[PDB]
Amino acid sequence: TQLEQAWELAKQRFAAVGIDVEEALRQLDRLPVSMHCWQGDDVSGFEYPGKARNASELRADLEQAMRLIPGPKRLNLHAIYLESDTPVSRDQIKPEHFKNWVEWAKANQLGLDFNPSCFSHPLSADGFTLSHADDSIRQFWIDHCKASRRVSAYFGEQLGTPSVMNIWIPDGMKDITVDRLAPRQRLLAALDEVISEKLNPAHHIDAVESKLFGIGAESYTVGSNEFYMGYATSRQTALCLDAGHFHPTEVISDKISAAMLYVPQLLLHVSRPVRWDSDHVVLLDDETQAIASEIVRHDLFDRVHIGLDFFDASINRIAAWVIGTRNMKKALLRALLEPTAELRKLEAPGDYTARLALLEEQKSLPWQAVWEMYCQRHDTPAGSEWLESVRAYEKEILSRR
Amino acid sequence: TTQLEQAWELAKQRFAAVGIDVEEALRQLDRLPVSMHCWQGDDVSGFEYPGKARNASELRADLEQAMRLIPGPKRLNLHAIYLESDTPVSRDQIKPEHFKNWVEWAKANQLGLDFNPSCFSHPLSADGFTLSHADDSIRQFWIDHCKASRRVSAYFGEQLGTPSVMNIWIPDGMKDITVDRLAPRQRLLAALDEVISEKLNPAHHIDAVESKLFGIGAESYTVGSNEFYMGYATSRQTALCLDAGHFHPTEVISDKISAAMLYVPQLLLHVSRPVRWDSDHVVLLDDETQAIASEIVRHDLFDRVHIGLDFFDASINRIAAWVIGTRNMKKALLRALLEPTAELRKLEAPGDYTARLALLEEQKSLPWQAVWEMYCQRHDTPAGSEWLESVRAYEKEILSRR
Amino acid sequence: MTTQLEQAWELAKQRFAAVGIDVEEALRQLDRLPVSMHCWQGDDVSGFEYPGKARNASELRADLEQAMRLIPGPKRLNLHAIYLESDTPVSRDQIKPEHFKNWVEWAKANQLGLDFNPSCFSHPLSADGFTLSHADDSIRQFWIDHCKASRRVSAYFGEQLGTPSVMNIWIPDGMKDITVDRLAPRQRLLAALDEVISEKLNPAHHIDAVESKLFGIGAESYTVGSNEFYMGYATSRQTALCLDAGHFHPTEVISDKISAAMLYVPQLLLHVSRPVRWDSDHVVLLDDETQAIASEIVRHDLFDRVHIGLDFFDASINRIAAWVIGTRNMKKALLRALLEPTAELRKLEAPGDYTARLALLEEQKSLPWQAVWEMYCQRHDTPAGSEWLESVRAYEKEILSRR
Amino acid sequence: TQLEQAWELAKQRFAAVGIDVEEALRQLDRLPVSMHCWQGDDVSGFENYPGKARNASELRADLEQAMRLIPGPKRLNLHAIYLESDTPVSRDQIKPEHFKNWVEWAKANQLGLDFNPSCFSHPLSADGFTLSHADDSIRQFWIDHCKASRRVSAYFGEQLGTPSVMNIWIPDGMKDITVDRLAPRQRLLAALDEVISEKLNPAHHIDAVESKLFGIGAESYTVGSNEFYMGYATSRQTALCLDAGHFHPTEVISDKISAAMLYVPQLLLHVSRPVRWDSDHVVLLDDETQAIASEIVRHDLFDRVHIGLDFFDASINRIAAWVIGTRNMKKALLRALLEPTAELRKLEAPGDYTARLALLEEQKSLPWQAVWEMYCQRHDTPAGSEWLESVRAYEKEILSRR
Ligand SMILES: [Zn+2]
Ligand SMILES: [Zn+2]
Ligand SMILES: [Zn+2]
Ligand SMILES: [Zn+2]
Repeated sequence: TQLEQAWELAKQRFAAVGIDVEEALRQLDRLPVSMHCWQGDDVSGFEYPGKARNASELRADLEQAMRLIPGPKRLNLHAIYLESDTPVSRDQIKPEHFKNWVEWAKANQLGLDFNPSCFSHPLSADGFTLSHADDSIRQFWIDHCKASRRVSAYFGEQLGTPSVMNIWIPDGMKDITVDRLAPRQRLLAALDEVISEKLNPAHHIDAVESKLFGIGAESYTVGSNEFYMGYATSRQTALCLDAGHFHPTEVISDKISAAMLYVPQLLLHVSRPVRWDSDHVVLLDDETQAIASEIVRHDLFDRVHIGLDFFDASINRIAAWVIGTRNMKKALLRALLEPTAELRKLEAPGDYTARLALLEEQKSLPWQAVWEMYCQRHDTPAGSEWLESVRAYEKEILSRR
Repeated sequence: TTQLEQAWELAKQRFAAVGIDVEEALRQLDRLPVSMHCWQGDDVSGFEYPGKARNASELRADLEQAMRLIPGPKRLNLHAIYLESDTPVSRDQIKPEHFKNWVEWAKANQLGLDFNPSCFSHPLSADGFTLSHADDSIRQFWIDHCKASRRVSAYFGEQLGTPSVMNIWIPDGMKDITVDRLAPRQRLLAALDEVISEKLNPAHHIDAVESKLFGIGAESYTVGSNEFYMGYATSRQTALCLDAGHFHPTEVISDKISAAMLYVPQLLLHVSRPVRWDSDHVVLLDDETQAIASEIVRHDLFDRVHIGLDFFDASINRIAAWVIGTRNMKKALLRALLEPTAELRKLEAPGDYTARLALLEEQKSLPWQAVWEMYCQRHDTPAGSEWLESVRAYEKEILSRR
Repeated sequence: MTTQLEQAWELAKQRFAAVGIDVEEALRQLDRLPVSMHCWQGDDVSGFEYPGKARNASELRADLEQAMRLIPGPKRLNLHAIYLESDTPVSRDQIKPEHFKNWVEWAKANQLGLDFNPSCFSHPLSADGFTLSHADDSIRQFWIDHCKASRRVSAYFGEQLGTPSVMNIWIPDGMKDITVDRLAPRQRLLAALDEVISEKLNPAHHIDAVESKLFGIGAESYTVGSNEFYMGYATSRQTALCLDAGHFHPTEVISDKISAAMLYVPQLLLHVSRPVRWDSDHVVLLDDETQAIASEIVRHDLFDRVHIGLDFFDASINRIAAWVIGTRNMKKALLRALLEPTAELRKLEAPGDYTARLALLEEQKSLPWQAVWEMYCQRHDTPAGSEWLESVRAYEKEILSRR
Repeated sequence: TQLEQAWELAKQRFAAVGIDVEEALRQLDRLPVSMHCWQGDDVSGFENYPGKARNASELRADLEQAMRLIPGPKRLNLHAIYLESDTPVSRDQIKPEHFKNWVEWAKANQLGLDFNPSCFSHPLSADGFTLSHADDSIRQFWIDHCKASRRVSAYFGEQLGTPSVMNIWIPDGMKDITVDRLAPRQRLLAALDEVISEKLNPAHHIDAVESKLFGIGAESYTVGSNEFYMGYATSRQTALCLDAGHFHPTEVISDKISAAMLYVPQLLLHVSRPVRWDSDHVVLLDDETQAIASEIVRHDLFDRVHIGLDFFDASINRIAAWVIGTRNMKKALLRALLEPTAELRKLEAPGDYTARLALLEEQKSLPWQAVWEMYCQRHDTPAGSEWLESVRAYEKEILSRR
């Protein structure tokens, strides 16, 4: 009844500022968050203690996390997560190698997203993949990405929802670079080849993702913010914006509204960068809230794909997924509880005083009560009690790995 | 019960469940005053968006309007240019008597007062140097102004029963590539020693020094830098002023608090929101404001910290700016007072970083709002946005005629 | 020509020849890279609607000629619409080529190309901090009109001078504080620019460019015309893209963006300036990023698709000096890039010989380029060194002083 | 040769600005650069790029090839893990004997040695805390290791007749949101006081403390912050280590030199090039390297500054890395020595900011290169890029057999 009592007070409070809490919960059910598989086994693939060591364990881990996160979710898979009794050369992956993932997804009412894996491989050892000067190596990655599109399309055909396939490459140089041009020219041509095969948009979407820098490649990144904004606008692919991939102080929240005027869809990777593209777990913080607000304010339900893109191996992995996913949903909920029309109007009239005042007052409205009921409705713990389940799971299962 | 009472009860139970006493949190919140900056009221004009105050009366009226909408203890932070004299007073000769009206009004309004010498917007500050000026007479004038200022400050402490913290900030610096960064710093070091040489009663006055990374037109070099003043406060044992808008991009004063406190006796924390630069925007209930509050409370700094606003936004209603900033700082302090610190510290000490991260994040969805609203109600101030209405009324009635 | 200069020059010639660099070719290539000097630095951006600033067209031209005789090689003048000359006030939206005739004439007599810019600031109708993106249709149309009119002046310049005029579009639009709707103003801006560029003009006479800004004082939380907004704009509409060196995030550098943008937009306008803690608009120095920008232009053989312009404003020192220092530094950075054995460095890089690449790049810094710069100055009847400052001081004494 | 012709021309150009090229060379010889031993073996110690050194002989051999290609005075900065023992030695039990071969070689090569306790890559540093570890036993182990290291350092000074600057750097910090930043800082401060409690001869040994903003896997909080160590160095009077790669984006140590020097007795400058992080890339002849050099020379810091390299690049030839970095620091120093500082200073003092800027910029095209090349010739070292050929040949002959 505590939870129910708080919910009822909240419902009246929000009603007073024109916000319907029941409607906000329904809208929250329209915003899946795509969970990254790679957090479960430290990006190992199948080619703090307790990491998953195979597909079965990764799925068991995912299910434990899923039970503690309310509402819709998707699973974002990397190519290295294929399941084949025999080894498969990247450039020859096929839908059958992801059949188990597909059946599981169906059983769990999940959509699946995908990504070619252009890293941790003999052919990525020089720090170039798709922009590699060597024609054969370059062809090898082009072929891997072409094959991955087909896997992506298969996901969409089987599951009823298009699979967003994100393209990210580590390509770049550690130190002062003489020719930033040639590798970009090669990248441009290669991607063109990559997306040449027309696939059903109902099942598949191509996205491109930039990075400012990587360890061991901090002086130059072939696929920069500008290179990709140019690519996405000119070839009409989705553009992926990564909250941890930009300059210090640089925010993707601002970029949403500018990019949407030129690209058909956006993929938002949320993560927390700390002193660098550190990939820390998403918190309910200023920038995560700004991203959620931009999504909801512009009614981006059908053109935005929300995903987690962090990696922390210093804490329980299941907890990392839980904490991050719940935070992203809490930020979306708060955005949905905003009296946007009222604020836009005040802003349109130059009432900047009221605008700031009311934005700040929203922070002390009882949104927590609404979140707790959302959890209850999805039979998920409303508060810290979820950690107990993770603890129990660690004791029974993970401790034995 | 009223709805406020019902929500409060709920919250009370919810927090008692994590070992937090909501009534006590409210009591502790009263030990943390926030010093309002007088200069936001008249665009730093002094008395030497429409509606700015034009004289002391107006400024005091405006302050009263903001204070009745801000719950709990407050202080007023005054600048030397806010003296009230019938005749002009050279800066180097101000006296306590030039701040009598301020003192009488602070007494009547249950406010402590803080002070600052005004080392800018003056013929003698035109070269961009004051206390570090190469010219002896110019340098002496600022030294003298600062010394006189300390006596005004001690006077406030003597009269109001709480020490006045007198912050020293100068604009000194160079816009472009500088050849000699040393000599201005040597002169600065010597000047301040001179400035703080008259020993005053610590029960009435405290000296503080404040760095700044850069300022428009003094962008390549600042005489009084962070290192300069951390060395100064540590070696001279003055208070150190940390300003949330005065550092490098990504740089945070919350981290600095526990480090500096091991070397300096007291800390003056200036909150403001830097936006793309040392812009001085109104303080929001955001990550860093919360971080600041959390360090204060976590390290039990009640008796060694002095909290004040330091921003200036003349694009919105001035009274609203003070109300928003002050209430935001109090909200952050209250959330820190509601943290189950002991438990978190224990998990952290055990290396349970999973539970520490989880529990920090779960604290964000605990019902601190009901506690805040009760705090406002008990202090006879609006719990929500209704305060805006008071401001608007005041604007129609009084501000619109300025 | 003194014997010392000639001697230093011949030693440098050999030295460079030894790394496969022809110094004479470098100077010829330097003559193909004009630098567009910004007119606004001469009068503090006052327009015609530290002491000694110019107060009108005549004074501005005289000040520019003093700067010009101290800067070697090709130059252009970048004019703002507020620099128009007419006996009586002209509404911004009604400006005409005739209002710029004396500029055109002066440019012909001085062998200068001319560049242009609509002026969307310092005006009653920009007071709200919105111009091309203003929600008010009338205000919006005023600025669109001002922009379409400006294109005509630009085209005229190009028709008259025989070199296309690059016309850069920059607006201050944004919000100081937390913003609710960043989309609407961007939608309006997109539409407004489409209207602005609707009239087709002769590309041999005119080029359109768009310039982003990260943040303006008073407009710090949101900038309508952001980097992404214009990158999408220029790619999609095929206008030139303007990259401003003071305009971005901390540690963010236009040198890296050059090669990315050029794959998508037809031309690039590079505005060089030095940000100091902010878009402070300080004078260009021969420093790491000015050199990085020069190297990118030269390495990629961008002679014909790049337009190099200064864009800073420093009112604390002598103005003529500011233009001289800035322009001379841009040219020196260009010359150093031209003296680089790029093909050899490129080949080492291609081989993964990063050791040799770093080493040689660093050794170039201690090669005698100074002698090459001094010869370029001498051939162009400009001071080789510090002596130009005397010229400046003399002019101050004689002219600026009396202002 | 052309070298000398070029030199003569330069001698004249610089004599015209009041600068004596011969005096510049003599002064350069008064500025040693402390090369970091760890660049040669990837910080492995003896407890992409091929050819790394694998033991003391190899590293010494490698250091020798580098030294022949770098003109002028140099020193070697050693880490405790570079001890030479036939058997394992617990870090807390190192002795002078364990570094005797280093001492002897140093004597022979006319080198001064600097030192550092190694509080990383060890089972007892695995939790990310060392001197600030809450476990008393772990903390003691590190305190003991640092105490023993001081004795090693004093030994070097005693043997070589030049003080060994022993730099204290710890990785201590937390990767994520931290609850208590105070407690580890209190432990660190006490720990350091113990560490430096044995008095040693200042002519043989100097203690230095080094801050860090963040470390990979310790990004949220660093126990030994800039303010922490500025307070420590000022209050305990140790040297302060300023690292060019350890601060916030856009933050520069060049500015800090003149501020810190008013409070601490000596400064250790660690030059390196951060790229997006403390990437420890090779020092370039660039803006900040030049700015640091300029501050040292401008303030005549010969005796109170210790210049060292602190970068680590494993992607290119290691010898080349040392050569480029050391030559680069030296070139920056030379340029600073060729600056007409007095004139500049006098312009600035007069407010002639036009001439100051103008002249600062014209120095960049003055023929300093001919002066650098002659410095190289005078020290029997390659003046230009030929040195690479020497490294190439050593790689061929030597670094290939590894
Ligand atoms: Zn991502
Ligand atoms: Zn302050
Ligand atoms: Zn520009
Ligand atoms: Zn260091």
